[PDB]
Amino acid sequence: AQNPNCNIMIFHPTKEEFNDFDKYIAYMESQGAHRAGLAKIIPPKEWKARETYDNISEILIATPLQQVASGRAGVFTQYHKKKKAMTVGEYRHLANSKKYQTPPHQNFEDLERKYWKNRIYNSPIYGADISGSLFDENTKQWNLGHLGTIQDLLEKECGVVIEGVNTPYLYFGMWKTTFAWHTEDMDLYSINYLHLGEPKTWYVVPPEHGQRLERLARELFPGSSRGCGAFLRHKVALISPTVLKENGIPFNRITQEAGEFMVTFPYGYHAGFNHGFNCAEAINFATPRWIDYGKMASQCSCGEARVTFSMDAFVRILQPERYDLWKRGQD
Ligand SMILES: O=C(O)CNC(=O)C(=O)O
Ligand SMILES: [Mg+2]
Ligand code: NI
Ligand SMILES: [Zn+2]
Repeated sequence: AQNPNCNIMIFHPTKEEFNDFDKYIAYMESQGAHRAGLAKIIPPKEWKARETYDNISEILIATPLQQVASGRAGVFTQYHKKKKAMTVGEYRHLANSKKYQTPPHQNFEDLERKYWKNRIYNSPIYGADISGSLFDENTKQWNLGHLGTIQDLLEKECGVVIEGVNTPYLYFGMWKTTFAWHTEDMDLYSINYLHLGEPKTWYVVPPEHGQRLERLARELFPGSSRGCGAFLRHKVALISPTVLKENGIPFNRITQEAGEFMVTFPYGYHAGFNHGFNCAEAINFATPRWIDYGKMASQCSCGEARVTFSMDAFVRILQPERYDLWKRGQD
């Protein structure tokens, strides 16, 4: 068995190996990358996502979200408070202000300590889930707006044509902006490219151990757990690495820098934070190996999780017994 300790693997494809996306994901899996739940891909030195980032200030963040925490430093939830619209230029200025800027620090490890110690006492503002792309249309390799669609994958594997579309999303982050513990919708893969700015630290639980994290979460968030059998789908709960270690939950951590891709694998729980002003792009995707995960994915039917139009067909076709109850939660 490849990668039996479920360590996060880092890949350095050549320009020739960067041509065929599907083939390279399958190569990474042949080496056991999926066992970690997360992999890093450093693009060949010849590659670029676009020529420059000098002209992105007029992008609009229609609904910036202030991330307000409740709980204790290591075990907290966050809610999102909607703020007034601002441009990327305005947001970048805010991120760099004395109220929100990254503090002085020695290294990534010192910054991680400061995050976990102090996150709950501040409410950073995140520009999330903005439909769009920063890849140049002429970038032919690993362009997140030109991937094969999950609808076409389900049709190729299962023979059924379905409605829906699959497009990327932009994330503009600042110091302490936070992504809560989750897997993807329908336990899909995700791919994330850090276009510019400061790093993003990730934590991940190997897929084979995801139920251990779920059990701890039910213990640590007991009201939430009573309200919904799949409440991590709400994307609001944070658990620190110190707490995970104290409770014997297997996990790994890695920092992604600008110009690097991360891939999350089916049923790989992940969480993390941004180091300072940055812009990432991400999208879900599928492979043939995903289908069995899609069939078994938990669902939130309490009404909180509320998801895209395109998840309907995945539930309908892969989870027909669940469909009626899940759709009630959507309505
Ligand atoms: O970058 C973020 O805020 C969160 N991204 C992801 O969870 C992802 O790419 O799967
Ligand atoms: Mg612009
Ligand atoms: Ni994710
Ligand atoms: Zn729910």
